[PDB]
Amino acid sequence: MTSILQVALLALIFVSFALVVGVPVVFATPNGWTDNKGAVFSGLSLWLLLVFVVGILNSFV
Amino acid sequence: KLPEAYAPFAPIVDVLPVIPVFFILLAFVWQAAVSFR
Amino acid sequence: MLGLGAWLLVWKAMYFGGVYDTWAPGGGDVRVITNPTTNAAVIFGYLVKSP
Amino acid sequence: KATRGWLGGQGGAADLDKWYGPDRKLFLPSGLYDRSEIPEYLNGELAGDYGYDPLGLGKDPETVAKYRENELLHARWAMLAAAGILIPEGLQANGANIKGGTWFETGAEMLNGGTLNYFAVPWGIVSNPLPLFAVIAVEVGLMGAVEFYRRNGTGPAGYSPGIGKFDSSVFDGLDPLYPGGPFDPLGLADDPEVLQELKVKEIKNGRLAMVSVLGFAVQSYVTGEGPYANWTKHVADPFGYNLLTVLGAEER
Amino acid sequence: LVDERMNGDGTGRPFGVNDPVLGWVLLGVFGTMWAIWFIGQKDLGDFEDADDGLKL
Amino acid sequence: MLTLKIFVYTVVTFFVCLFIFGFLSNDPARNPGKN
Amino acid sequence: EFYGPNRAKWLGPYSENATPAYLTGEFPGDYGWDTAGLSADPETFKRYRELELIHARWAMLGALGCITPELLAKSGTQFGEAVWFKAGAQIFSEGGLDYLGNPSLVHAQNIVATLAVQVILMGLVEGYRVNGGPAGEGLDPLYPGESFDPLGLADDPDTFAELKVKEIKNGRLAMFSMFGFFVQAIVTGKGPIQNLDDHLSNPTVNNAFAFATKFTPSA
Amino acid sequence: TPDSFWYGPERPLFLGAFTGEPPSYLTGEFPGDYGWDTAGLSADPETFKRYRELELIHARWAMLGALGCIFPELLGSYGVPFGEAVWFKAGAQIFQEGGLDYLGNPNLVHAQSILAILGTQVLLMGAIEGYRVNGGPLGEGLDKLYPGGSFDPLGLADDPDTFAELKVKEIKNGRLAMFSMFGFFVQAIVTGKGPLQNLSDHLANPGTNNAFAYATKFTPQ
Ligand code: CHL
Ligand code: CHL
Ligand SMILES: CCCCCCCCCCCCCCCCCC(=O)OC[C@H](CO[C@@H]1O[C@H](CO[C@H]2O[C@H](CO)[C@H](O)[C@H](O)[C@H]2O)[C@H](O)[C@H](O)[C@H]1O)OC(=O)CCCCCCCCCCCCCCCCC
Ligand code: CLA
Ligand SMILES: CC1=C[C@H](O)CC(C)(C)[C@H]1/C=C/C(C)=C/C=C/C(C)=C/C=C/C=C(C)/C=C/C=C(C)/C=C/C1=C(C)C[C@H](O)CC1(C)C
Ligand SMILES: CC1=C(/C=C/C(C)=C/C=C/C(C)=C/C=C/C=C(C)/C=C/C=C(C)/C=C/C2=C(C)CCCC2(C)C)C(C)(C)CCC1
Ligand SMILES: CCCCCCCCCCCCO[C@H]1O[C@H](CO)[C@@H](O[C@H]2O[C@H](CO)[C@@H](O)[C@H](O)[C@H]2O)[C@H](O)[C@H]1O
Repeated sequence: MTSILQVALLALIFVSFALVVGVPVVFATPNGWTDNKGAVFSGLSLWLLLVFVVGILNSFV
Repeated sequence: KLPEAYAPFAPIVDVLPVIPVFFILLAFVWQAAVSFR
Repeated sequence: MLGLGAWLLVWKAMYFGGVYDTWAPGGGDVRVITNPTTNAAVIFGYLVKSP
Repeated sequence: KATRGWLGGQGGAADLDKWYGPDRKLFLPSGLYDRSEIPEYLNGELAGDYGYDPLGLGKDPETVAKYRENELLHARWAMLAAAGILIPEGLQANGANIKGGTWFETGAEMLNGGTLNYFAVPWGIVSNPLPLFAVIAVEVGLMGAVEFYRRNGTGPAGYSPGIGKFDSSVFDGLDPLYPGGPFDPLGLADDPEVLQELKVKEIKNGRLAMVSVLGFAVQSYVTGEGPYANWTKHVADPFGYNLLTVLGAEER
Repeated sequence: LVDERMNGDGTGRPFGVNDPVLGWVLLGVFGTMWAIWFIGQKDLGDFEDADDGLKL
Repeated sequence: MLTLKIFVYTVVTFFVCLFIFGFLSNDPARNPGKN
Repeated sequence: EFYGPNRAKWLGPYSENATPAYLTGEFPGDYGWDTAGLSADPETFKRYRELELIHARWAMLGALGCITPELLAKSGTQFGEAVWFKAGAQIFSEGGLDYLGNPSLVHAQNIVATLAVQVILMGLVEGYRVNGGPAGEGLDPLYPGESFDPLGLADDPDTFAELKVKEIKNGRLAMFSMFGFFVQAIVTGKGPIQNLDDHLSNPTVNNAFAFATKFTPSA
Repeated sequence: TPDSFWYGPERPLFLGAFTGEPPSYLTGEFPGDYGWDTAGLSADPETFKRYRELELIHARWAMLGALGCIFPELLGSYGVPFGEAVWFKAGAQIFQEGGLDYLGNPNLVHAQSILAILGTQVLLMGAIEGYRVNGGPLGEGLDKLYPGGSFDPLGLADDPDTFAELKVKEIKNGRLAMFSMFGFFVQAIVTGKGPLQNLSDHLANPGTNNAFAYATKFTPQ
């Protein structure tokens, strides 16, 4: 299946754009990494999940 | 070309090599934002 | 890490499909390098050779 | 007991400050998981405590200790399982006459003709003339007592099960999960601080085997081969024999 | 043939030696001057402990 | 020609070994700046 | 008996003036045999008892391991090379060194690998025997018994002193038999069980005097 | 004993850390004391003096011997026309037709009679081996092992800190050369070639030209 791979890869681009902007903002704000810790962990664990989804979906094409 | 399950993403790929030129420019923006301290 | 990285090239040439040999008989293609040259007079002969 | 160093000087249990207390290793490093976000019931009192409970399944140190009853048995069975799955497949693939060393078809290999072959390495190989009816009969009997010997707490008085002491008595005040009296023929439990460090090695070897036997069952269901066959074929051809070459194999 | 050559223009000899006396020139002159440096090493400082270089 | 080659290899290796063992003979301490 | 002055001797009854003074009978195997006087210094006599017992414990492992590959070959186990002075060369064989007969077993091919593994492993456990290691630190240099007597046989020190004599007398026989095996291989050229089988076949002719003219210098 | 790192109680020993306490008579006093007397052969402190003055003479002959066995085969590989460049065949040069030529040169020494060589050697060695025992022209009352004087013309034994250091270098160079000269003996008996030929044969293929090539060589029958 091809179309769910392209949706999952578009989603990988938006999540990566959320990390390329957001993660340096969360880091270098004062006391921002303690407050926004679980957001970035949910962002990284989604980003890492989306990479292994697209790689497994590439096997089905 | 790319594999055809990824060829719609080929517009993003043409922008990807020039990105480390923007990383040396970002060090000048960050130092301009702290006024070159 | 550089030593184990240099064994990645040896494992890929000896075991993991081989590498491209342009001097292969029959034209250049991918050749598993079954007999790599471990002779120290040949290996360290390049290093002391003139440039 | 006096424990000179394995290679050089003084050895034994150097520091248990990596495994117990506030200072100890965790499941995330200290810039991602500080010492205030550890749950209050996970303290440095159990071996292998990394502060790992994101799904709140632990409640208090008495519920954690009764799941520790479940964790350490699941550890010690999966460790015997992990050696019992790789080794007979490894011997059969290298030349032993096991006929069923692959783990997921050993049961159907011995159905009506019987005679599941057994390899007493290195003493050669022996046929096993026990029918499948007896294997169902002996196992439920011989191990239903042992799982009752851990409930009732009272072993048989006579010591005949491969004992290094021959102390024909019962011992009932022993620690659950750690009956170190008759179950230490080699000893290795006299110094309680190196015993507290060996039970860190016991649960980590256990948690490594529980993940691996889970890895056995999944990758045998997917690939259709045993884990020794998955191991020697991924080492033979890594990029061409992966998870990702196995999935989607029906198209080319 | 017509003249006399040394015949080592593209032969790839180790350090460009083809008479074995040339290798003993290399080891003799290195060995003579290693030995002068070694005997004269008592005037260079005994940098024996660990923090004993030109460091920063 | 071989007499010339032996002579040049004595000469060149004399000066190369002056170079190498000169920097091994405590060059970084030959500064005027004290520490 | 076996200790004190009123013990067994190396000449038996004709040994009352034969034994020296320092061989009292407080060490096992002391039948009073120091005819060349090598062990007169008690510091060296301490060293030679360590040299004797470690030689005894390597010869007992030797004399059992130079025999059981040749018995099982008479029972039908194929080894490649079952005779002990040919069993080293079977690692250069075409299938390597299978342990009894199974290629599912050790299946060693590289002699430099199994030697370098041995130098690392034996270099540690012979070092553990000297200074101490994981099984003990300050025990007897010849009789550790903490981890090396798991079955409790180093109890009752009266009968434990008997076990030291049973150790060395089994051990001295094995050393006398390993000196056998070496010479009965150089002279004969066949295995020691093969040396046993033809002396049991014909004791008259199949002895060591049938090979007495082997080492004659004929020039 | 000084604080010379090779002497006294905290000295390097022959099993490193696994050696334990050395024997009580090996107090770190004399050079090359790695505490290796496991046979107890030198427990007597008078035999231990004899074995010290027997080790070092063996060491000084084997250091000359190991240099003396490599050097005619090293030059023999480089075109010097020796009769036999190999060391264990170098005796038979007296038995060939032209005799024994030093450096393969016919108008150097040109020995023809082996009985003249041995008759000269017994007279000359017997004079100087006895000088090593007592007296002599180059020194009369000196040390038995380290006489100095005429046998230290460069003065390299003046500083006793340096002299106790160089005695450690002498015995370790000597024990290495005795252990290597024993290698010359065994690997000429076993292989049959020169030690520089055994080296270059090993360097051409170390996997096959090791000592296990000749492991079945002395097999009976
Ligand atoms: C901690 C590791 C360590 C180990 C294991 C050793 C071990 C040894 N050191 Mg020591 N050292 C070590 C640390 C250090 N040493 C030294 C300094 C020295 C010196 C100066 C010397 C030693 C020597 C020795 C040897 C002394 C006893 C002996 O000969 O063994 C006897 C037993 C063996 C050699 C085993 C045999 C090896 C092999 C497996 C057998 C091969 C089998 C053949 C195929 C059989 C032959 C077939 C037949 C038919 C011919 C031994 C190999 C001495 C030496 O080299 O003598 C040889 C020596 O002179 N060591 C230093 C610097 C302080 C160390 C630093 O830590
Ligand atoms: C350092 C002492 C010394 C040693 C080790 C040798 C060794 C040898 N000489 Mg020799 N020589 C020595 C001194 C002298 N030689 C000679 C004159 C000759 C002649 C004319 C000939 C020899 C030959 C030989 C070789 C016989 C071949 C052989 O037996 O193979 C087996 C042995 C080995 C391969 C080496 C093993 C050496 C040895 C067994 C161990 C060394 C320890 C000794 C037991 C110590 C003995 C020395 C004593 C006397 C102090 C043998 C390697 C013959 C030859 O070259 O044949 C090819 C020969 O024709 N020698 C003179 C002048 C008189 C010597 C003066 O001291
Ligand atoms: C075709 C072939 C072409 C030729 C081959 C080409 C390739 C060659 C590459 C070979 C590798 C070269 C690497 C050399 C590294 C040298 C580094 C160094 O600066 O090395 C420095 C060290 C210094 O060592 C230490 O030096 C110290 C100096 O002490 C002195 O000073 C001390 C206080 O400082 C004390 O006072 C003490 O008493 C006093 O002696 C101590 O003595 C220590 O014991 C000692 O370990 O040297 C050492 O470790 C040993 C150094 C290595 C050995 C050098 C051998 C040289 C050649 C010998 C053969 C010559 C042949 C002559 C032929 C004649 C006939 C023609
Ligand atoms: C050269 C690289 C390098 C080095 C020396 C360090 C060193 C350290 N890091 Mg940093 N880190 C690195 C790379 C590196 N890191 C990278 C690439 C990442 C992104 C994943 C991080 C993310 C990271 C975090 C988020 C934290 C640290 C922390 C730490 C500290 C120790 C805890 C630890 O093991 O890290 C944890 C990292 C891992 C467990 C990753 C697994 C590494 C294992 C060893 C496998 C390695 C595989 C292989 C050998 C390397 C890749 C091969 C090839 C691709 C090059 C230590 C100072 C902690 C710290 O400073 O606390 C205050 C901390 O909180 N690191
Ligand atoms: C310590 C100890 C301790 C414990 O306790 C006990 C024990 C073990 C017993 C001990 C040990 C010991 C040992 C090791 C020994 C060894 C030795 C040696 C080897 C020597 C050599 C030794 C050796 C030597 C001298 C040698 C020498 C040599 C020489 C001179 C040579 C000569 C020559 C030459 C030039 C050349 C020609 O062409 C020939 C010839 C003629 C040949
Ligand atoms: C992979 C990918 C991605 C990522 C990307 C990235 C990583 C990016 C980055 C980017 C960047 C990182 C950018 C940057 C930029 C910067 C800039 C653009 C700047 C400029 C500047 C200028 C122009 C100016 C300068 C100056 C100053 C200010 C001072 C000095 C002087 C001057 C004037 C020069 C994403 C997610 C999308 C997804 C898809 C794919
Ligand atoms: C910073 C870290 C960076 C690490 C990056 C590592 C990148 C390595 C890139 C190599 C990937 C090549 O992998 C590739 O190998 C084989 C060659 O086609 C393929 O596998 C298969 O393909 C071909 C036929 O289908 C055959 O010639 C191969 O024998 C077969 O194994 C794999 O399907 C493919 O995945």
